[PDB]
Amino acid sequence: MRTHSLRYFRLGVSDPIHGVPEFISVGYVDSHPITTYDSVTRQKEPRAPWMAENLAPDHWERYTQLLRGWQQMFKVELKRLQRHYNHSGSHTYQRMIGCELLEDGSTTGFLQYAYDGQDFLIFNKDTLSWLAVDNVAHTIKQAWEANQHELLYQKNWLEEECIAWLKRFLEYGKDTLQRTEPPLVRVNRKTALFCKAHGFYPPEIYMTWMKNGEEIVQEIDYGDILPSGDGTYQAWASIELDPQSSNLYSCHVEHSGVHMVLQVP
Amino acid sequence: IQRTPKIQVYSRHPAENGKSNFLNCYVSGFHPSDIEVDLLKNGERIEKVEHSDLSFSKDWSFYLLYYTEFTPTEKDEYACRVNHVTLSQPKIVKWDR
Amino acid sequence: QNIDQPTEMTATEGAIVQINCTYQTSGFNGLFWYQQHAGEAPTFLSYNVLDGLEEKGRFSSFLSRSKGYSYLLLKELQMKDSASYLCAVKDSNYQLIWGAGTKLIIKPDIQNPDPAVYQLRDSKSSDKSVCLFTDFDSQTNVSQSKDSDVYITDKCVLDMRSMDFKSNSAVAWSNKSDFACANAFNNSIIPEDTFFPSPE
Amino acid sequence: NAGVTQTPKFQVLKTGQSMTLQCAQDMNHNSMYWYRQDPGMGLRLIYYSASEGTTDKGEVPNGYNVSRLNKREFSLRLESAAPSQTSVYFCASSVWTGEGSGELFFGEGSRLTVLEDLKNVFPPEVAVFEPSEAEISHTQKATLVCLATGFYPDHVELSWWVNGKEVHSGVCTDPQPLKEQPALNDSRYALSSRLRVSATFWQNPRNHFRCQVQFYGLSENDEWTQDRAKPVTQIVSAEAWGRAD
Ligand code: NA
Repeated sequence: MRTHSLRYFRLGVSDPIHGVPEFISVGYVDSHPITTYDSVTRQKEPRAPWMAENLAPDHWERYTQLLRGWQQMFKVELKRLQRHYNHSGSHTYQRMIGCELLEDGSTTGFLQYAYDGQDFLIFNKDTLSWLAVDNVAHTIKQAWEANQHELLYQKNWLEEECIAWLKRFLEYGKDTLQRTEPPLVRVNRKTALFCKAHGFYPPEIYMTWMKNGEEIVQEIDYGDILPSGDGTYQAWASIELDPQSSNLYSCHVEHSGVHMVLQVP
Repeated sequence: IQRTPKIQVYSRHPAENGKSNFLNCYVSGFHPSDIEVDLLKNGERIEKVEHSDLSFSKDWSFYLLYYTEFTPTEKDEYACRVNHVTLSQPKIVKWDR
Repeated sequence: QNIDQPTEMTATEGAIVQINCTYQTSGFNGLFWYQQHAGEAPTFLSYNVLDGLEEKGRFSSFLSRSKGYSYLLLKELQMKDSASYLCAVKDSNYQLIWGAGTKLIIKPDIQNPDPAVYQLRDSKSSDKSVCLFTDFDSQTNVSQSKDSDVYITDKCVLDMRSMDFKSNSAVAWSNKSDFACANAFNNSIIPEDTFFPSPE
Repeated sequence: NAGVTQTPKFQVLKTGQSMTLQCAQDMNHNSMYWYRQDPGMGLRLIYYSASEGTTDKGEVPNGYNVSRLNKREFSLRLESAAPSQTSVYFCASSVWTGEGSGELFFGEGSRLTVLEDLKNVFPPEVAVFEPSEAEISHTQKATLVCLATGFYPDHVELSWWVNGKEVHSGVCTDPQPLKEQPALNDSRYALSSRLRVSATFWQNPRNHFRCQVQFYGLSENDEWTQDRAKPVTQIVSAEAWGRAD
């Protein structure tokens, strides 16, 4: 396969508004929401059909209960953080955890927490220790590091249990996740050269411009990879054209094992 | 830190006048998650607008895709109107074809 | 899901014993050992999640996830370690699956065996006579009675800490008029040098 | 620092009765459980409560139900008691569910026994038997013995009481009861016990030994129609005095 990843995100808000939840949790295979839960519905529900079709209600019943507990754990941690920061008002607590299974079989794992959208605590599954970005986070580091067993716990889950899930989820959405739709690439004038690409999945694509065989990475203006809405993405990458001297420009596009070159005349 | 939204208005396919298409407004990189997005048709808010659920980013920002099914014409001017705590008044980004 | 540990294990005081726990599970999130004395509540012993060996005092727990198997190791056995040791595995969805337990049974080190069968004074408020097999070495086993109106209990280990002293003992009673101490434990294999004191 | 407190320690029940067991934890935990322990089986969850505000079924929930009264209290109810529901039931508590190394703190236990009739319940017959003279001569110490016999169910706590204060040193009480009729499915049990003192301690005529047995049986509500005395909860002692000669 290509490089796949599994992620769970948790979001907590201190004093939300009327409609806003206080707790949200979403899971992602690669770039696909697969599971969702919030403090309103109070239910973990699938977000990909191929998730619903292969995970039985037992699975969703068990994890509904677990997030309810986690929702309250996440509120408790937030209250604690915000008291140590001496912060009034509404504030944001974020958690992300997951793993990647690279093409050559090697794997990675990560776990980190955020406060008001900044880094707070970044786990190191190899030295088995937390990294604190300040002294509120230093306090939580020593509390968590004192319970050596819960660190060995997170290591095993990141390196074996996260990956074990990811493999299972890949077979569940094999048709979705392992398909390859190559991109349609053109060139347009706007005086700049625009190399536009659309209609492709997976969303990992490199698009550069080259002058006569040498790249110009500081002169390239890169576009962002945007969702189209039908399952595919589209991106672009421009360069400014020299009015005083001609030049052999050539757009290059790498994607899912195939590299293409568009020479402009 | 409050990160202000990045808005981008684009079409699902290369738009040829007359042919049905989809207008996309993809808001991303913002924090906190409170946000109100509207698609405009010549200055008025479109009725039936669909959108994805709030998504998360590795860098702790959020992103949303608001879309609508339409048929692009030469007369019509489309845009996206985003409000946020990081903006004094709604921001407008017109669809530049 | 399935966990297996052996039903009971017998070892000798001051020795070493190894309690195995194999398991096949849907995922794996950690292994626990629980101690439960007879009649009492289980308490937490150990927790293993990565491979290798974990010492905690004179107890040690080990784990090989690859072979899917943990063992509990007790060094320099004492009598107070005679309990059940339950093994527990946390599966992929964090469900504890419990094995049946292992009844650990310690033989005390009897220094000076003095096996005898004494007749105990009758109680004016009961119609039973009562024999007491006592002070035998831990290598002796006490057999269930074969007659339906005689009752033999299984041996029991007694410690008078005021004299640092340990002894084994079984008790046999009956109200049948044929019953005697000389004949109470014949269904059992008793030491040759057992002391039978002359009756009155 | 009480830990996990569950009640009752013992109960006898007639087929079809209602029954509610109590459990509290003073440890400010969030996850509470109800297990049942049976011979030959590993512990089995009945119901659980991951957090104050949720509950869910476990492995064997049929014929039970629960209610998370608050953050400290988690109660088990038996709608229509049944002979298959005879077991020991443990309450348990942990700080969180889903945490991988979070262990379980257990309560004392509840020993429940659902019976068909109640006409099989029996208190114990206690009796103390004094040391052998042969023994004291040969070992210079003294072993008394206490036989609690003919009781049903196995709801008994035997304790020695020399000179009025309880004692545990030199005691050995059987860890499991003896069925008096090994064939019968509903046999009565017999429990033996030893106290072994020094020969000098026994030969003081002013030392007084008492073997007491606490039995858990019926309460005032339990209808009784038999000829013999109704077998309520009771304590049934027997004593013995030091013999100098
Ligand atoms: Na039920």
